[PDB]
Amino acid sequence: TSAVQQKLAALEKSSGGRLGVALIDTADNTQVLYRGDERFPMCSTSKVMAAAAVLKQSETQKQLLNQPVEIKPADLVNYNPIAEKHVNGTMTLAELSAAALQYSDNTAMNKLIAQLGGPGGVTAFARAIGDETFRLDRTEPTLNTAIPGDPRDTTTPRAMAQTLRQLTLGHALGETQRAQLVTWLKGNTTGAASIRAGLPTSWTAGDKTGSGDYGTTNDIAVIWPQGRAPLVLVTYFTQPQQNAESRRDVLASAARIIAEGL
Ligand SMILES: C[C@@H](C(=O)O)N1C(=O)[C@@H]2[C@@H]3CC[C@@H](C3)[C@@H]2C1=O
Ligand SMILES: C[C@@H](C(=O)O)N1C(=O)[C@@H]2[C@@H]3CC[C@@H](C3)[C@@H]2C1=O
Ligand SMILES: C[C@H](C(=O)O)N1C(=O)[C@@H]2[C@@H]3CC[C@@H](C3)[C@@H]2C1=O
Repeated sequence: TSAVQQKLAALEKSSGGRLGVALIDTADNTQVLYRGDERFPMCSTSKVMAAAAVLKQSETQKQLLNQPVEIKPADLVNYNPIAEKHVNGTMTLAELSAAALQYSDNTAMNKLIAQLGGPGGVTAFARAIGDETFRLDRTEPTLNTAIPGDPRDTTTPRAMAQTLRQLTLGHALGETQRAQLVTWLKGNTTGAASIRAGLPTSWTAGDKTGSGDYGTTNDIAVIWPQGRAPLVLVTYFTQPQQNAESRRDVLASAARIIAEGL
């Protein structure tokens, strides 16, 4: 029990929900965990693994990211800010990857999942890079039901922090692919209220947010603090009632606690 864990515990108690945190500091490879081995519903944070899996495929198919995918009216789901522009046309796997990562487009995610052979294709890729915890079971939008105690479409903070580190700072992907993933994450449009809200403004970062039922509010980030080695930080949050409201502020507070303890 560190000072940091006690602060996170205090935040959790006043939040009404359940908080999970995992930090890896690549300066010394030390970790700070809070409910690090408990499962949480990933919601849109799973888009990172799907995008990464497609990047892996592109290592042996040089033109893969230029491959077109048909977007049909029936394909549109519940949040399609990019796909809606291209219905009855096509989008490339690059376009879909960027839409999924940077705008959290749910139709684009479904296309990535299809390209991987279904949710289990995403899980297969996680296993291939050494993540024995991640599981993707469903497509969008039902992967966001986030029912307490449900193991579907979940991971642990420890596992996601490790995987994010290997994808963005390690060798799970080819160099070109790693760089592309980082570029996409740093270009995210959805993250300014979440982990990054709790960080010193001078720092740089990329992230992927997620939200769902049970007021589930998630963020996973790769962070470059001024003057030191990168960090990986995962903050997952979820609440007892199905119609609970989002709490990005809790994620920001978690990140602030983590930042002050560095
Ligand atoms: C018990 C504790 C925990 O996470 O183990 N906890 C919750 O589940 C929610 C509900 C129970 C206490 C508080 C409300 C919030 C919390 O910290
Ligand atoms: C795209 C995704 C996300 O968290 O990134 N997402 C939401 O933002 C919420 C609102 C938009 C669609 C639904 C409600 C739920 C969802 O799937
Ligand atoms: C949102 C924005 C736009 O033009 O309005 N946009 C892009 O920047 C590119 C990349 C990000 C999404 C897609 C690929 C395409 C797009 O629609």
